[PDB]
Amino acid sequence: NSVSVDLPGSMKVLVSKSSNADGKYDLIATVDALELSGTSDKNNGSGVLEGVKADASKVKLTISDDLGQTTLEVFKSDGSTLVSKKVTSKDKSSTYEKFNEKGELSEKYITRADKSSTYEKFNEKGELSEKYITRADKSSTYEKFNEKGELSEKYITRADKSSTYEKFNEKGEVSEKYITRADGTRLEYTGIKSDGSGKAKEVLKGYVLEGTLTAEKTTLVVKEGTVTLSKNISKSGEVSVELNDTDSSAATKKTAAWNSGTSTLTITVNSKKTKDLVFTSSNTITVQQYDSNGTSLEGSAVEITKLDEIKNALK
Repeated sequence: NSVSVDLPGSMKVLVSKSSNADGKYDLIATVDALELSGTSDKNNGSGVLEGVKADASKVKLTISDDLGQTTLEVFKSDGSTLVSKKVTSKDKSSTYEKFNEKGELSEKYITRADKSSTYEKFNEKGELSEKYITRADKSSTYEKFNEKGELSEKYITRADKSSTYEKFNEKGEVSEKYITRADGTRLEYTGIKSDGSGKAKEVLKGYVLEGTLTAEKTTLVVKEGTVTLSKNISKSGEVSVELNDTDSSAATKKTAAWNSGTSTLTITVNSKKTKDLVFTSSNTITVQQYDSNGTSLEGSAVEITKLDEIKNALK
């Protein structure tokens, strides 16, 4: 009786071989497990098919004359208030719209053939409330707008899966910023003031370092007894480390020297080197002891896995 015709979106339509009682051809398709039917002046698979869901929603499939596009609309039982609309082309691009109870646009998804995409959400006044743009390389930007139409949050994801999240205040200033590195470690800046100062945390494998942000740098601080270890991160991401001890006894006071070339802090007590702390390219810290003479490293460097081990190194 029928001939199967391939359509966009992997859809198929069955068409009658020869026109019915009038000059019309019969059409049947199943879309999302609902069987739709209609008739057409034409013989190629094009035309309009309709069905009704179990909840009385009306479904209308329009296949373009040249078979290059399908439009699938879902309406309320009135047959005219839109619930959703999906348009799909032979090149695999599509647009999908969702509507509110009044049949006004509430969400729109555009998917391109190269897999880039856009998503927009609109509020009850039809104003943009969210926008999410994804590029062909899978990087993306997601913005949320408040009721004043101003940017409230922004999340940027890069192709290498690093990302930045920013919250904005009523002055349009960044009030919080979370940076995830490509290795999964994180910087968290909170309570950021108009001078660009705020609280800072660095979230590492096994421990979190805490400190402050100023225009000049991020400074993360670990204290143990009278010793303060400070890890500085410059605006371009350069790490330097310093140590200060208020101990006044030659027997026990720590001092330290930083070698930028080897990213190593060498600690000395009573004119003898005691240990090297290496701040590695993997965002880890290793510790290695010197011999009793204070001149040669012994054993192997050991990776720090908890904050108490950093404090132990400072004792």
